[PDB]
Amino acid sequence: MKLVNFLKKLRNEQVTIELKNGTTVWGTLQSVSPQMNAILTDVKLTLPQPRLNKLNSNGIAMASLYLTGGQQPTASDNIASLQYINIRGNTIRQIILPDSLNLDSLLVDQKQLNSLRRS
Amino acid sequence: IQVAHSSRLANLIDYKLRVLTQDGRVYIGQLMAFDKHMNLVLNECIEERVPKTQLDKLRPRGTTLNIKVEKRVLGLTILRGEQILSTVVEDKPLLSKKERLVRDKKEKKQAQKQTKLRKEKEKK
Amino acid sequence: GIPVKLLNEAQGHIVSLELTTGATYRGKLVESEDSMNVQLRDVIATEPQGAVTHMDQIFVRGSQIKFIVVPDLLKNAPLFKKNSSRPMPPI
Amino acid sequence: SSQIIDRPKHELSRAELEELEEFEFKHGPMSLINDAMVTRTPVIISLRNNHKIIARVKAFDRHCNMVLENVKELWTEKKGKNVINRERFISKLFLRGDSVIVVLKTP
Amino acid sequence: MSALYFQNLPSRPANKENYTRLLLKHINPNNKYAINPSLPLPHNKLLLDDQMGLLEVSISRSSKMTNQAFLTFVTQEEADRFLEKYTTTALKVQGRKVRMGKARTNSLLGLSIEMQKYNLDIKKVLKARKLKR
Amino acid sequence: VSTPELKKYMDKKILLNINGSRKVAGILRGYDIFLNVVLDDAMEINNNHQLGLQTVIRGNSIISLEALDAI
RNA sequence: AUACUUACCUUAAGAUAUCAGAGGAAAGUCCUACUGAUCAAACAUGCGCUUCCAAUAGUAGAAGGACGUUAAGCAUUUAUCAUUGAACUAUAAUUGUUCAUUGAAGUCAUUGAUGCAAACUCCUUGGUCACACACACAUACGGCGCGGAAGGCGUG
RNA sequence: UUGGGGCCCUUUGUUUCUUCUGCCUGGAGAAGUUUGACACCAAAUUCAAAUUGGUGUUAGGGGAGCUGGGGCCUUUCAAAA
RNA sequence: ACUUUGCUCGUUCCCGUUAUGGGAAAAAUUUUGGAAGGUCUUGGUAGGAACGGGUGGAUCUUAUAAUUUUUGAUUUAU
RNA sequence: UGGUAUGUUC
Repeated sequence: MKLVNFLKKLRNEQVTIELKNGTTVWGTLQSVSPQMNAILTDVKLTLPQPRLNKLNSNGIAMASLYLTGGQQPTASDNIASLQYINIRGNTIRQIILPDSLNLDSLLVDQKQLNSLRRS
Repeated sequence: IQVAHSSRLANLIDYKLRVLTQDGRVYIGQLMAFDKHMNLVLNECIEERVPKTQLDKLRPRGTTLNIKVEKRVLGLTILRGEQILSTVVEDKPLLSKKERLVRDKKEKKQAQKQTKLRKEKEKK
Repeated sequence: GIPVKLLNEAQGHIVSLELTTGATYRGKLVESEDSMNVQLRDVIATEPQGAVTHMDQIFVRGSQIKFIVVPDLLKNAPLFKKNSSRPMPPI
Repeated sequence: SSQIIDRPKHELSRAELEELEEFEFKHGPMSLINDAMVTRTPVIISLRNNHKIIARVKAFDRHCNMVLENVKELWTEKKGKNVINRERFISKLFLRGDSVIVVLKTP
Repeated sequence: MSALYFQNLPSRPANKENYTRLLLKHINPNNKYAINPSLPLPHNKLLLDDQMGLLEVSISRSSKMTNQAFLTFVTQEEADRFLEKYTTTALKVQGRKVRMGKARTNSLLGLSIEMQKYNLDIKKVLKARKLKR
Repeated sequence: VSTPELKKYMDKKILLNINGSRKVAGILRGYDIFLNVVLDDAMEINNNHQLGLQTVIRGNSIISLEALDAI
């Protein structure tokens, strides 16, 4: 069992990848590499403010969003809408999956089932 | 600019990338090569960073924000993959896809001729 | 892979590398490794808050490197060629 | 059994590798997560960014990455005197394994 | 309600939303709409597109009339005041100067403003069916 | 994998920055393939207090290792 | 070029789309110029598909730069630490202030740095194509000239 | 074949496919086109030539045949009604 | 569902008769598949097939979650 | 059954 082979099965679905910065990437997912290198397409990077007034946020990730090139210049919040982002795998903390997909079809490892039938 | 939906980092050779690193710095340059560890080689990449003084203009509240960005110029650098965080595409290649095809067929011809020559020369 | 081999092309030429601490170093590249350990010679060293000194040699562990800047002619190196044909290797 | 555990993994055959993975998940430290996968009891997982999730494990993995359903994330945020408890409900979630610190099986 | 007529505009912008916003920048730079891209433009069917009187633009792709366009304004007077803004100095969009004059026929949206100041639509649609003949 | 190329730095005085702040200077006696290094008569440069007769440093924590001698 | 002399080497394994069905060498294996379904690649080929393609009826303009000038622009802010002696204020071991002496380090800059803003000059880039100098439009606008660039989707 | 009009020549090594002849009162002439030719780089013999080792170039447009694909039309055949 | 039976309706033809029944079949129409021909367009024009190996390179799996890249010390924290 | 490298001889 490697859950990366689970995650490769998704391949056309709106996910939200929450990275270790705090930045969250919402978008249609294309392929996933065997090191969890997500490639999303129609993405909407955003950085959630912490709802308490005095607390700032990540400052480095503010710089990273502006420097992507996609921040809307009139925009109030840190959002950056950009076609084609590519994400190196060690950055992903968690991936918010869609509500609709059935886990009990997808989590069946074909290779584990293959060996277990064979042996 | 629109990028093909099934375009992996092997397709995007000679496009102009926008690589983002962990310390908040953006590297912009023509992509030359990549590797298993995802460490790029960028041809005319120019580093940019947001200074700590300009940074509080990014914080959520004029209409458009204006950020003076400290940029250094470096050329033919190799990045290290450990630092890379995400890459975005900025500009298409110089040559068109058709014209790129023409160049590749030409180069295959010339290379095959040269190794045919080197073989027949080592025979005599 | 190609980037590590490009670093091997640059031996004996002035390279500039910035470490992950923030320091910058510019000097001749004497030796480099497959792990990216580099040894610079006659090196001008800029510390993160900006002080510059001169070092005779330095060995940096390649894990600490952010980037390396090699000479600009090496874009014409032959390892970047896509269409290339080999002479049928011997026994 | 014990001999495959003690031997270095570069020597072991492919079937021995698959056998060792089943053995370490059945009789091991990650066996805890496995029991909560099968007995369908919630677990409390404490992450590296100081968030605590309460969830049920739908599948888990060698690196302790786990697919979770009915995820509830709890966190607190503080500046000076001020502190706020924030909580969020997510239906289905993938969790990469490197963030986890401790996983507790709820009685 | 009087629509101005413009000749000698550039015919390569293509998309109407892009064409209206670029024109409207060359009309009144640092407009509200022109300096915020990805705002919706108002569609005002029988919300001023721009203050100081500008109500809609109306272009077509019909190969008879490429470069010509029609700006309709709020009232009869702003139509004459707009010519006053030029003050005998020609406005230029891109590299070409735009000759402009009040139209030989008032705009349809202008007729809707004056009539409110549907039988007309019946007449126009019957005109269209007669021109389809 | 491959041992680092420090055969020329043996038995010479050397200054290396442990982590990002500490700076330790000693005589290099041995090295490993992780760039562990053991140097005799170390001192921690700031007054600077000596460490001990024989120290090893985990090369995870070494950044750079310039040599304060001939080579 | 030959030849001879040495010196340094002479290796991680495995695999080549998936699922189901028929056949051949009760469990599984292997195979089938076998057969379905899915996937992926190439090549043709289309969509009233979507975006973009620069004055000459003129001396322009668009996109991106400048590691360009005005420019010492305009407004703020920075330039060591320890020891000893002397005067000095003082609630005071002398905390404050000034002058000299020994030692220790010390990126250059102060015409700098940082904040703000404007004018000007110049570089690269492009169909500077063809037919037109035209009264349109509510179902809002014949998207009914030839190409090119880039994607989306479909078929073979 | 000759003349006239328009536009272009920065084609800057004056058409840039190569060589050779050649040009502004002109847009031209000869030979050649891939196991080949041509241009250029580096050396050392003690100038040049010689060779060995290298990097490139061999193009753009139109036509006839031959052939892959689509759209539309005709005929003929089969099953769906 | 198959087989026999008369009745009612019916695309086309014939007959008993034009009440209606009997018999025949798409031979008239359409859609689907294929062959040939015409027209218009768009692309190619010097290599291609088959066999082969102590042949190169991509992708994938496993060593590999244990200091040198991807299974967390850069949300500045108490 | 090899490769690269080195220098000598002709």
